[PDB]
Amino acid sequence: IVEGSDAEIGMSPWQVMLFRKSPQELLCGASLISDRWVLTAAHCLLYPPWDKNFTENDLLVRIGKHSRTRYERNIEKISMLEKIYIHPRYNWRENLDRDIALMKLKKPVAFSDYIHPVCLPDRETAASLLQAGYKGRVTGWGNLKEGQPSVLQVVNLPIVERPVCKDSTRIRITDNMFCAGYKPDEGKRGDACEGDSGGPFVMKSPFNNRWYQMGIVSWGEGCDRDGKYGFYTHVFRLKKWIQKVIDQFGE
Amino acid sequence: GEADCGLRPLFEKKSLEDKTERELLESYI
Amino acid sequence: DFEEIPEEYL
Ligand SMILES: Clc1ccc(-c2cc(C3CCNCC3)[nH]n2)cc1
Repeated sequence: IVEGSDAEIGMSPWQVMLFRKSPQELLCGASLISDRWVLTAAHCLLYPPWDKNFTENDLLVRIGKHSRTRYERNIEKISMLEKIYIHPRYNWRENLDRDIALMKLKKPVAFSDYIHPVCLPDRETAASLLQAGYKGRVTGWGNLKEGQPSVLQVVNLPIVERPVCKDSTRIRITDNMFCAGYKPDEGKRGDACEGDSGGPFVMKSPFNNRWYQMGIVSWGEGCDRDGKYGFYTHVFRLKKWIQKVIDQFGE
Repeated sequence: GEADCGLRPLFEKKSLEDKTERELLESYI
Repeated sequence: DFEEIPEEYL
């Protein structure tokens, strides 16, 4: 996260670290959506252009964390993956369209002060809150500059008008993406960066005072560049896929 | 969705506000 | 770079 701040303790209890077993490194963010399901970006698991194609056994998820590198004894829980599901129409060949994936945990994680699921939006919540100007929140342990944080970082960023998103890049933008970030004339700054991808863009509904995951940190061109914006997977648009997977392969 | 989703034990459950959530509320015009 | 995690997890 560029130009963010240290998270408060328990501020993002759905935040998950995707962690490579060997060598031991942070791959991506992710989020806890139930006791056995974790949401992340498909490109965190599968990206053929870079010979990335992880299996379940290559990976761990670390839940309840604050410190990036410390093993947080008695706080964090580490879970093994039962099964990975990648969206069938995830477009790694072109523009990361449908950059979403689910991970089913071998066993349910226990909720606690530090571990708790975020909500997925319903159609009305999306309609109501996914508006230009409305701010969401992005969290992660990625780089501080286009170095690395001691603890989980947080930044609030406004959703951006679709024509402006489109006009900022040569990449083809789809209805399964939205962009967020400050304009050069707005003065304030902030973005995700390397290692933040797969984590959540969340909003707090003013109607029922619950946090909803509206986006997944998907891609950008640089970090916190003037006239550029971070692009996020539109979670509500893919929710039928999410629900299908969980209905069929969940217990 | 799970019944208790999106309500943080250290914030919503205890009626404590985090340091920047108000910035989000203020944007929801 | 990262602190050693318990080997049960690996
Ligand atoms: Cl939303 C968002 C914003 C930025 C990134 C983002 C940008 C980078 C690097 C890649 C190497 N060149 C420098 C930038 N990594 N992740 C991901 C997602």
